[PDB]
Amino acid sequence: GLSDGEWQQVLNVWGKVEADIAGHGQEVLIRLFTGHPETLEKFDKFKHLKTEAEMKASEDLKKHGTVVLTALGGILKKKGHHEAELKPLAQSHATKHKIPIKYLEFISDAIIHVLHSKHPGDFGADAQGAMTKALELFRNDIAAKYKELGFQ
Ligand code: HEM
Repeated sequence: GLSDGEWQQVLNVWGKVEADIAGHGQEVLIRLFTGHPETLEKFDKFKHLKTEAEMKASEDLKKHGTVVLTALGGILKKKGHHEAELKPLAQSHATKHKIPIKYLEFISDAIIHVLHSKHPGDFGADAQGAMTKALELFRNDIAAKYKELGFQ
């Protein structure tokens, strides 16, 4: 549960991502795959990537980065009212992709890392707080649907 002030910060920060959604999306996925290599194994179409240079050179990875952040952005712009948007993602990730909630924690922190990396000194304490809460909300609502499905 975020305040309107906090949602304001979230969407303000998001304007940064929207100026270059492919570049952010790319770096988030790279941060995830290199921080936590077991995550790479869940992608049959990226599992071939061995090196970060290959990751950096992958237009399909950038493409998927765009799909992911486009989805996340759509969800964030709902300011918490994202049941319709979130339900199919929870379902596909639990039932088809089999993504444990731990990996959603991983990519949450990765987003935080990328924002600091791409905008050093421009991602303030208040901004980090709001973004972090927003990603926790996202994660928590997915976790509820995972529990429903009995998915571990
Ligand atoms: C902010 C978090 C995330 C968002 C918004 C997101 C969104 C999406 C979307 C929109 C798709 C394509 C449609 C679909 O299959 O539902 C997708 C596919 C997929 N996602 Fe996620 N995702 C997130 C996190 C993750 C994480 C953390 C993992 C694994 C570590 C993951 C693994 C996958 C895989 C394996 C696919 C299918 C890829 C393919 O074969 O095309 N996702 N995701």
